[PDB]
Amino acid sequence: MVSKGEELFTGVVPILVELDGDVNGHKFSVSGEGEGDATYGKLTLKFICTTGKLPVPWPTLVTTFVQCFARYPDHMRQHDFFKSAMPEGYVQERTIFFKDDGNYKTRAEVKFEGDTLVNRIELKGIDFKEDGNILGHKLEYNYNSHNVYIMADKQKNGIKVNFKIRHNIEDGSVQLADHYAQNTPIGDGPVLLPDNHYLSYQSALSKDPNEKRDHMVLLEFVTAAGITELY
Repeated sequence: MVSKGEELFTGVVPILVELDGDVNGHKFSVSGEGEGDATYGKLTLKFICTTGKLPVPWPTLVTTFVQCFARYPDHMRQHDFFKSAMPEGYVQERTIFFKDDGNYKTRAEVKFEGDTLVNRIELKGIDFKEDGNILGHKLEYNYNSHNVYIMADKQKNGIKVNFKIRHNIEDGSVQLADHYAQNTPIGDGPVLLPDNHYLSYQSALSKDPNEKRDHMVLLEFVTAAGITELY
């Protein structure tokens, strides 16, 4: 049988992203729009800094900017926490530790508002070096592919996730961003608590040649795997 949560994602869904941020007192806001196609695990989003120049590098916000759009193949349909929490939604909390620099703490509420899937985020960053790789804008505008490891936290009626991003610094080096996350349902209804598995990510960053505001165009694909004889 197809669950309610699953059914909400059977076609293309419009997405709205909202972020209010404050990094070392540098305040900024971002809005994003686009759409998600969970059948293909496909996100197409464009973000605008509505407060002027973004005070951190766009790539450092990629992971923050809707895991309900991951492609869960049929055989893994019992392990899709994210869709099972819909439409009421879930809250994602992360801490992102930038090695030898500051940290971001984020809280994102992911829920439907009518037909639109909303990702509403508050981001707080502290302890950054004002001339470091983040506040000094020394990161390249590119992105690596990654696997992301998901485990149940049954005790907390949710999931925990940990992974590493390795941002490319303009000198050929690496700025590690260690991610730790918890996702919890907003509502009181049952959710699917998964066996251990992972999500496989690829991300491409680009620019709109007709856009004069500070912005990022993101194309991202996300597929679940790690659970698998018929052959």
